[PDB]
Amino acid sequence: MNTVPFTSAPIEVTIGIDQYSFNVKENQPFHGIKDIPIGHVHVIHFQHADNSSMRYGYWFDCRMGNFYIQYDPKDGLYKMMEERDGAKFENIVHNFKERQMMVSYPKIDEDDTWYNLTEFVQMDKIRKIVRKDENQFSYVDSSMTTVQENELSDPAHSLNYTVINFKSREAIRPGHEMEDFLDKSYYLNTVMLQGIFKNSSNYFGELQFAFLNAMFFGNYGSSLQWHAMIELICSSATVPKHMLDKLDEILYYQIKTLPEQYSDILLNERVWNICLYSSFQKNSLHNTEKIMENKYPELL
Amino acid sequence: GAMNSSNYAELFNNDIKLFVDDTNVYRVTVHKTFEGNVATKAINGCIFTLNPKTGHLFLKIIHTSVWAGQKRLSQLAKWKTAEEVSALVRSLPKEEQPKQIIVTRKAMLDPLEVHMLDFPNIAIRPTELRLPFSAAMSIDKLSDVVMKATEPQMVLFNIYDDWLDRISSYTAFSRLTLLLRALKTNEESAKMILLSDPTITIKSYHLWPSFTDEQWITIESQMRDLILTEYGRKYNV
Repeated sequence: MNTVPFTSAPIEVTIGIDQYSFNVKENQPFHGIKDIPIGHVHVIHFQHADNSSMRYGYWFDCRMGNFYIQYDPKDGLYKMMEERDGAKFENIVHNFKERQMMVSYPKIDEDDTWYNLTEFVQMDKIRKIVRKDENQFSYVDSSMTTVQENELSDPAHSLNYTVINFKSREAIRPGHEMEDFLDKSYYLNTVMLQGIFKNSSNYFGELQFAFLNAMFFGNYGSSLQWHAMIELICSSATVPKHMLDKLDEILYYQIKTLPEQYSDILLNERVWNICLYSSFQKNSLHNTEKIMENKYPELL
Repeated sequence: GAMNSSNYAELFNNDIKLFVDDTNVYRVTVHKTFEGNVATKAINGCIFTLNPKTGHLFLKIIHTSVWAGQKRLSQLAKWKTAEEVSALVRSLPKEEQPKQIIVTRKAMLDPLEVHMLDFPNIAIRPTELRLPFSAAMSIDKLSDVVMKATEPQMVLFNIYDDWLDRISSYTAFSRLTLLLRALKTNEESAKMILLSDPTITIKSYHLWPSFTDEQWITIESQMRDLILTEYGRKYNV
């Protein structure tokens, strides 16, 4: 179990950690989150009480260092930093615990939700999508745009997801125009799995990371990427059996975790109706299909 | 963007563009089998690719052999259209290649777009216009060359005959679409109107009779009357 202390909480802010979140009042004595499960990535995120725009936050993994939050009054936001003085850090952590000013990561022991949402997400891959290599954690916010969005401005702040485009030379072999457009198996298995992602776990990991950015920050380009990566699989006639079954599990927990009131912008009607009812894989997503019907029958 | 009546004169500027109509690419008769079931028999078809400014028609004949052993023929027809249009563009010298291709049916967009990925500066556009190019097989010389073909074949025509020696593209295209509109709404009357006078002939190298200017006026009026009549009949107005 690990800890992320906070120097202070100078402005009123809703703090989130993974799928949990806490209201913290202006200069309330709040000084961190403890009992954070080692073994997964995590994301701590913020929404100021004054600006319900720009949700922002930090992806991190405690194994990779000691991290803390500090409010910067010049830039006006909670910043994640690394403490290199390991002694000085257990010092701050133990004093804040003794003084009991820290919330406990509130995991029900029966609950595998966060594991299920993050099964395939690796910090190393996160830091290639969010290139900022002087930090071991990654910043994401509501407004960051993707590399593909930019092509159609500032690259230092871009989400470098893998570009997927169903009407591109990459996706379509010359002479297999009709075949490859109607059956993306080539694009999926050779171009994307064997070519770029190398295996399905990296693929699944970007897919899950894309979803979580969409959910936690309402990052619209992340949502585009999540849907594209689902559509690519559902529009392929030939998909390894192990991927289909895992995909059904991944999507199930993503749909299960979505806030009910957000289904209108986070869920692309066309993609889900094609994947669940028209695609080659209409029948391979029984759990994802059962939970979509019983929870969002309107969208379908 | 989509062509409509607002951006209509754009068809006659100096940017090369082609209309593509695929309505006659896959043509069948529907008959009953010995056991009483229904079956189709394909007949020869054609892609109707037309430059509305110059009148050049690229009539690509689709021979029934292309369907042999194939499934989802109506879907395949769209991809075969796109394949053949792309090949036509590739066959043309650079300076003759269109800057835009306008498909008369939206279902052609994705097939053409995918086939034209090597031509990203060629815009593929839909249209809101209800163009009558399906009636192209009501032009006897076009139906005839299509129906006789024994193999894939491209036949070139000027759909305007020699009109442009005397009238503008705009006017030429409006005459063509009026004629084809009439032939579509009531072929028999339309054809009657075009030929009632045995003394006005079709030159061997033309598709339509060699009407004088005054005779084109009377003709154009007779087609307009045909089309309006058929509307009242259709709707009881």
